[PDB]
Amino acid sequence: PFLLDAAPCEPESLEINKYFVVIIYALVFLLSLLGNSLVMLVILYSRVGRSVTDVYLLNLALADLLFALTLPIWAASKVNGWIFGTFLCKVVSLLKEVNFYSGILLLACISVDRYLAIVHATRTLTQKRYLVKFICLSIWGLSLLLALPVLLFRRTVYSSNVSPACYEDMGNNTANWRMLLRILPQSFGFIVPLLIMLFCYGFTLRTLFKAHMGQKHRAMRVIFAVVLIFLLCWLPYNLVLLADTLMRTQVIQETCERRNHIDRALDATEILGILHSCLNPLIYAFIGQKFRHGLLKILA
Amino acid sequence: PFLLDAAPCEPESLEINKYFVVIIYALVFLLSLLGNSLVMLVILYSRVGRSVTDVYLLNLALADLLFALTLPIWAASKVNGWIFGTFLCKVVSLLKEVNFYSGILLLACISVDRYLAIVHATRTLTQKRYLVKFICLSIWGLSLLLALPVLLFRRTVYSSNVSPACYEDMGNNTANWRMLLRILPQSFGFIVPLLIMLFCYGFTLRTLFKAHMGQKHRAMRVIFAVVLIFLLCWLPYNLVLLADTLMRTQVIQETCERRNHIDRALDATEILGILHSCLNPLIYAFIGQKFRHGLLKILA
Amino acid sequence: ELRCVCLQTTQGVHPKMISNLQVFAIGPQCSKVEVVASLKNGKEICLDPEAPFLKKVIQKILDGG
Amino acid sequence: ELRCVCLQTTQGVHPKMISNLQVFAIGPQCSKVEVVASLKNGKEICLDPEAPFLKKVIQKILDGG
Amino acid sequence: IAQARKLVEQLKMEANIDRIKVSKAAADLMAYCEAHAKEDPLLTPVPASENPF
Amino acid sequence: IAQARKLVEQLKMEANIDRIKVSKAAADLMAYCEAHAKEDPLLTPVPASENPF
Amino acid sequence: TLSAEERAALERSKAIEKNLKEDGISAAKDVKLLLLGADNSGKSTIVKQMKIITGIVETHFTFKNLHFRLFDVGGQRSERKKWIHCFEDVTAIIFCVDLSDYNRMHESLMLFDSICNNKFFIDTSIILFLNKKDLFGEKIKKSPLTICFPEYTGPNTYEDAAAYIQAQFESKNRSPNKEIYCHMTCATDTNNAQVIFDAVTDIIIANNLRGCGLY
Amino acid sequence: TLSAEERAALERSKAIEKNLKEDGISAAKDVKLLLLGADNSGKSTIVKQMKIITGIVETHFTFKNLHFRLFDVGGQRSERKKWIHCFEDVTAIIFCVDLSDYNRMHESLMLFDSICNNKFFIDTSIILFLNKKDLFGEKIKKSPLTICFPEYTGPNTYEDAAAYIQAQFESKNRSPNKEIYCHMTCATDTNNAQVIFDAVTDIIIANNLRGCGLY
Amino acid sequence: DQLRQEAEQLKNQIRDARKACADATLSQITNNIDPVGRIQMRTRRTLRGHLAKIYAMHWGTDSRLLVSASQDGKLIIWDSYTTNKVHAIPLRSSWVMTCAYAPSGNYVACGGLDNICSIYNLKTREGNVRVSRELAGHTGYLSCCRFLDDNQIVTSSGDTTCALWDIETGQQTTTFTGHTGDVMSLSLAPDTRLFVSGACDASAKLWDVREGMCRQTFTGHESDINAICFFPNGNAFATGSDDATCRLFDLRADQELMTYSHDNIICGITSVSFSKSGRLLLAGYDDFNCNVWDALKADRAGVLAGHDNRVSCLGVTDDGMAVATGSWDSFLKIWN
Amino acid sequence: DQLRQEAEQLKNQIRDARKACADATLSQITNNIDPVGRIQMRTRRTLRGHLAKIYAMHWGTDSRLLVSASQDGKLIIWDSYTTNKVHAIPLRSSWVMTCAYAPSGNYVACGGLDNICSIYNLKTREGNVRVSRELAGHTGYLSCCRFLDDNQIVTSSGDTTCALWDIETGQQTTTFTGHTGDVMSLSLAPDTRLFVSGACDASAKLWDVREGMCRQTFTGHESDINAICFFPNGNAFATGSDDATCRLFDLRADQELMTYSHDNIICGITSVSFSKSGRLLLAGYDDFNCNVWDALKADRAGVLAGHDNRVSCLGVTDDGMAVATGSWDSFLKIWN
Repeated sequence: PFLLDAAPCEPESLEINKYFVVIIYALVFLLSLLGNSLVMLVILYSRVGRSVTDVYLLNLALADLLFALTLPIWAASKVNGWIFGTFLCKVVSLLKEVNFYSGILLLACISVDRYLAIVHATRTLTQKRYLVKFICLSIWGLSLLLALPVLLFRRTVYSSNVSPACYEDMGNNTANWRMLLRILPQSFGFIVPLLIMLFCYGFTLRTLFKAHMGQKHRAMRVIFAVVLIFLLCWLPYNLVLLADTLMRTQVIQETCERRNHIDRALDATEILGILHSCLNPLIYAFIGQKFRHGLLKILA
Repeated sequence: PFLLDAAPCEPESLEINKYFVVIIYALVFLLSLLGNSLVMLVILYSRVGRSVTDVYLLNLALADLLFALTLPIWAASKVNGWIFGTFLCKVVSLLKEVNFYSGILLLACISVDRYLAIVHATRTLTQKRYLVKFICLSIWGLSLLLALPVLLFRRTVYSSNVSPACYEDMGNNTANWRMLLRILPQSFGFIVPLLIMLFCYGFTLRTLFKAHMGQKHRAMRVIFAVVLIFLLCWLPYNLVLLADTLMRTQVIQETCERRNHIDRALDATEILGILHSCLNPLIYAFIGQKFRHGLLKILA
Repeated sequence: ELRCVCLQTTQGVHPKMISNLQVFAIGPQCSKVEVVASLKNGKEICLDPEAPFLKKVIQKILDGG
Repeated sequence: ELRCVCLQTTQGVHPKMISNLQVFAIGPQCSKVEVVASLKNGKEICLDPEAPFLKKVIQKILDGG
Repeated sequence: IAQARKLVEQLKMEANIDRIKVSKAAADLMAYCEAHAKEDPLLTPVPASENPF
Repeated sequence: IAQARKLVEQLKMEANIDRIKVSKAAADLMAYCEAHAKEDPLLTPVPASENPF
Repeated sequence: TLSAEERAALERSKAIEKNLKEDGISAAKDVKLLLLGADNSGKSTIVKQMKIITGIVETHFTFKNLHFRLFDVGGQRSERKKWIHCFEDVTAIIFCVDLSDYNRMHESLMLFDSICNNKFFIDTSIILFLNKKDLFGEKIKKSPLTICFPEYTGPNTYEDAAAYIQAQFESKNRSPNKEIYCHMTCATDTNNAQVIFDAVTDIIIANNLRGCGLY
Repeated sequence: TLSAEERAALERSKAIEKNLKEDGISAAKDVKLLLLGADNSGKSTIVKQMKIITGIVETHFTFKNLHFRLFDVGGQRSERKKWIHCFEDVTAIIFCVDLSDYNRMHESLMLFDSICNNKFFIDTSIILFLNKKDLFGEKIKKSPLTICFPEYTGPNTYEDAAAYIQAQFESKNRSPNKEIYCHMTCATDTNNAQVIFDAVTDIIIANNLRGCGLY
Repeated sequence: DQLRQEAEQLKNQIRDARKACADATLSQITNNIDPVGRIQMRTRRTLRGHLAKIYAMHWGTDSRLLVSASQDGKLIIWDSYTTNKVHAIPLRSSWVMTCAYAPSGNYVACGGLDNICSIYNLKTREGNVRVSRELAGHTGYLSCCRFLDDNQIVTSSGDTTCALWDIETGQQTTTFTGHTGDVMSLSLAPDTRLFVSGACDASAKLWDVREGMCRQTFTGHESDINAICFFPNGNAFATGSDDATCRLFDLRADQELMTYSHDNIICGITSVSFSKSGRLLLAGYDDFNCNVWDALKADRAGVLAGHDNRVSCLGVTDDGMAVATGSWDSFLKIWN
Repeated sequence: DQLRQEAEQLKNQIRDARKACADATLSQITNNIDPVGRIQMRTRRTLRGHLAKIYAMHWGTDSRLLVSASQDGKLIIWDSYTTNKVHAIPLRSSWVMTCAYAPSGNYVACGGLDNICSIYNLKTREGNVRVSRELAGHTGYLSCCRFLDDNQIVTSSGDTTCALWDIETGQQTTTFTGHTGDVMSLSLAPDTRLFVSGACDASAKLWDVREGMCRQTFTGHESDINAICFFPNGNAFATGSDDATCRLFDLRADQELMTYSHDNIICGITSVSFSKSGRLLLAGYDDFNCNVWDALKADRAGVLAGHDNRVSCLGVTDDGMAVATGSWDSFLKIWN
């Protein structure tokens, strides 16, 4: 009859995706741990040539290392749900979100440092890039401030259709509050850093195209690679999140097929974004001759 | 707290038992089909020596063959539940129950025939064993009569904890009506036939111990084997059924562990009883020289 | 992500066909109460929480005898 | 074999801890109505169908706003 | 001596028989089975309308 | 001709030196480092209560 | 059965069939036994309750609510192969042997060997009667049991000699599903009917056991 | 810092540190360049805006809000290996070559070869100045460019001869991360300061690129 | 001793003369006659009511009435069309081996191991069947009674002799001797003036009813002859023996014409009968099935089968419309 | 030409006489003295405030006040106990290569590539530090200024000569010649009557301050000598060269006693200093770390390390309580 129009939309999940997700998460854990540990070792073994970039890379590697350290519990939760308790849900979510925000903001600050060092090299503004310590401390504090909502408003949620989750419980109107809270990661995590990076790197490229240095081309390639990597890693997740927000807000018509598609896309894009902890050491640090030479020396 | 005393008893099932059950059911299907077809072929190929025992074995083999033919759908239902519809549930249950009752009653009638042929061999009562046709027809009619409740009061039942079933829907008080209906299989299916068989075979053995025939011992062994096979096949299922009835009637205290144990025992004893369609041709027919000689001749 | 279980709702169903009524209260999953009716046919429907029909249905089901 | 889902029953539970109420009506499964309450803790309880508590709980849950 | 006396007497009569070649006898038996062949309801099936059985 | 004249003169003075066997010189340097050995805060660590640094 | 006359003809046929079935019922309470043996061996004087009735001779004595019909085939003096198949359905074979006749003993053995291994009597049990114990007991003392059986080696006592004769007769069985019920009889024995009755009842059980499928 | 006198001593130290840091800030807006080259090669008359100030000679002309400090090391007449490491942190090296001197050309090449491949100056870019185009242009016609460079084979034109001299100087680079910015100058050239300014800005970008990790 | 030599030379003269008449075998002359194909015959009637083995059966002259004797001691007369029982005659002795039907339908002679040929009258004024005459004088079991007229019957016994009787007086008018074994069968010629008897000495010999003279003797079988029947023209006859072979002998040639042996046949023939045309030779065997032999080519033209036990008697109607078979399973079946 | 032969034979006489005095090496006589173990020295203070490479440093006579010159053009006087800056003297020329401290604490002479030895007065009545006298007369870069008194200073330059000055008048009282290369270092003997200067000709020669006479010359190094310092008793001295080797020469024996070369050392020595006892020979190297040598057994008795760039100056207090090191990373570190 016509009652088929009104029917529950059964949530769908598969075990093959579970197995694949576990494999990917474990591989990422191992790779990120290795890379971050190597970077920290190289930077800290010798105090000679401790420059601003070294400090920024140190903080970034620390953040990525903590993110990787938190990953495995997230993988187990994706496997069978949150059986580990409320306290661990709170702590792990706090640590993960803090490190994610810190990594993004440190990437933006690195872009700013490069802009100041190249475009304003001959000016007096480049003397303001010796404040790495205070800037990084402020970035960490701001990341901590922006992740309080996760610690305060998260707990274990037990449903019938689906396994338990480390979700948010803000009250009766939890859905809309969660939607609003989602604005912070998409503003202080995607848009602001992306705009800053684009501005700084574009002016940097404009200066570098006008110069006669032999090694300009490789710098251009590296900057383009960094921007493209950031986009590939983060843009899909935010686009899917925006689509979900619109679908909940009825701007886009809601249907079960769209729900399943968006859930799968969220999982895939979270997996894709998680790759930022493994590629940052290669893109930002290991592509420099100084780091490679230091590593080879340390292996002695 | 103390609320743990009041908690739902989660029904439990395992896929290993599913796989084992399917294998057993298929093997039994094949064996029963083969044996019954061979018996029917041997009996019907030659009309020479068409005796009473031949007629009884013919009807018995027909019943067992129909039971085996119905088995596979029952196995699939045990696998994933009744997805085949209400009509098939009704028809298959009717056929299965009819054939089960007919097999039991034919075993009892065979015992009666042997008692009449041996103990009352020299008397005038043995001339009443030439009524095989009417007796078998009455047995089939009675089996049909006793299985009407299954056809009338069965349908598909959809639950939440468990998959669909080909259960009974007699109304609001369905449980107690089902309990009462269970009396028929345990009275006209176990007790009455068992008592008749024991009486007849005991007096037969008493006569055979007093005689000087050389082949008395093998007859004693065959009779004991028949009785033991019947007991092993049917007694456990009825004992488990009686235990379930008592547990529902609160004579035995009810607990989740007992429920799970009884469900597993029901499954196992149904499997064990289903073996009567494969062993009857060996016990009753193939152990006779005449049948083996006829089979060897037919293979020509 | 947790989501509501009932996208569209129905107000008309014969009580005699109802076997289960599952009520989800307001919480993280959804912002509105939602009642799911599982019928003897094996299908599922989403009833209107605010309709008069639900209350009468529940009262009847709890007073079978 | 189908069996009842609630062997023993409880009459006292704080409404604020209740997340789901599943009502099984009289049928082949059981001869008595049975209401199962799933709490936020992740546990399950079997309430008394005939107690006054159930009706008030249901009315409250359907009138959250 | 008085038992086999009649035996040779019987053989004396059995030897004086006007015999006929089997070639002629075979043809004579063939002619009869061919002549009275249309009146055999067994060699050739009778029509169902003329079958008392 | 006027540059290396002073060179040989310097070598004349450098050759007339009352030299001493290295065996005696080695012992003399050994005695000094052993005599003034209790007053070396570097060879033997100074107590923490008498350490200005 | 359309015409009025043909309706009564069908009624006549059905009335005939009722008596045919009724006579068959009355013909199932009788036991058909076959009498065999050499001449002057007591084959006509087994049971003193004779109630007899050249060719075939019948005897229809009854015992324990059971009718025993004894058919004596002696006197035919023809080839047995042509009419012995008429008695293919007899319940048992009664064989009479005279122990005092040392010359007909070999003749009796030939009769037993032929009958026991006959194709029609391959499953009919044999009730063998050894007659005249007293005459044999007196005869052996005067003449030892060696002129008739040169292969005898055991003691010349009555127990071993009589058992030796019994062993020879059962050595000709050579078949399964057949049992030979022996018994030693004398002239002044009245319980010959009892011996036949228990053997016949024992034979019926064996045939019933095979039919029931127990064996 | 417990006693009253020691509290003021700590205040004196902190006041000294403020001026030390302040002077360092004012010492970051200046570019430190090194002047090298043979005698009479124009190494003292590159820019007509001199504003100078035996030993070390400084020149502190400014251009485009940037302070350029030129250090002339000529006149020391000592071993360069002992004091050339003081200028290890100079931004660039300014080398002056006189094209009209065919006898000091080989002497200039030895100076360029030693300075370019020095261990302290392995990464300092060199701004090479080729002076007196007009004098070289008139000199080549009178005497071809073969007495100084016997290996020359190309045309005796000014363009090929001047470029041939430039190739020899850059053939001594033999190192990466170092760029030689050449320019042809004459006596009546006023834009020498502009040429130095763009080269210094170009050198800073290369060092900044390496520091930022882009290259 | 001298007469023994005379006996031997007479046999040699017969054998040489018999062999000289043979020019071509029967199967060699009719090699151009087309085969009769497959004679598929279907059971039309099943006559039940006997409760013992059936040993004999004879057809009525009108091809509608049958008679059958059994070990149960009952003599039943069947209506072969509607399967009705016309008469049921209880015998004195249950051991009946042969049973005949009169050519006029008035009487029925039916006897056996009792050495007596009992003759029953059917058309009596009292409405019942009575024993008109009991013929005695045979010292052996009786077989193959055959009516000549209403007052003349030929019988065969195990005394190695056959007899010609007079029913009115009851005395043995003629006795035919010459066999050296039990005589198992006889058949009357269509011209009712000659008959042939098959005995256990593996020889069948032609006898004259008027003179009582053994006109000719026929040999060739390896075992005892069990059945015999004339060719429809009364110039040849076919025999069935325990040798599992059937043979066709010619009265004029005094020599067998052809044999009807098949390699798959083991058991001997019980009954022999001919069709109305003289082309299909039906024979009953001990392996529970009857075979139809093309009497001119010795080819098996179909098999009747159907019976559960040994087929003991065969019968073909006078008009040739049907074939009746009886067996030890107490059933008569009518084929067409 | 004749004098050249005279020069050669004089060298042969010196070499033969020098070799005849050698009976046993220093490392062969003190082979029974127990080793000093491991001298683990920990950084107690870190003096920061310089914004350029540190090229020189001198200890105050009271072992509490320091002085350090850098490329930034600043002259800082440190309180070595509380790490306070007592004075900050801005120099005229930023190219300073040496910098000395007066034995009385009243003056400070500190000069470099400007060919001028500038002397500053600390105890002035106006409260500031003024340039008391600027000594001129050297045509090469200046190195290793050393105060004799408050009115007498010895200086070394790249003119292959050293000079003795009078601060009051400002005239060069005595000039010491004889070197054939830039003179890189000098050290004053404890008895303030003799001094030794190490030059770039791989030779260090002992000079008399009163007579201006080269009393003796010492050879053996393969490269230029970079640093020099007396044994505490003023009877021996140790040199550091670019040859990555340190050597100990005896004034009385005129022959080197032992060498302080290690196979793992590649870069040359920058500074040389002795302990108060004359047992630990501290030397600064170009590979950013200082090594402590047991001056009697040539055994590495620990390594200071810690610095990030080349260690350019060493200093041991008069009481021997601490060791100060300066490097090109603009940091002074005090060890104990």
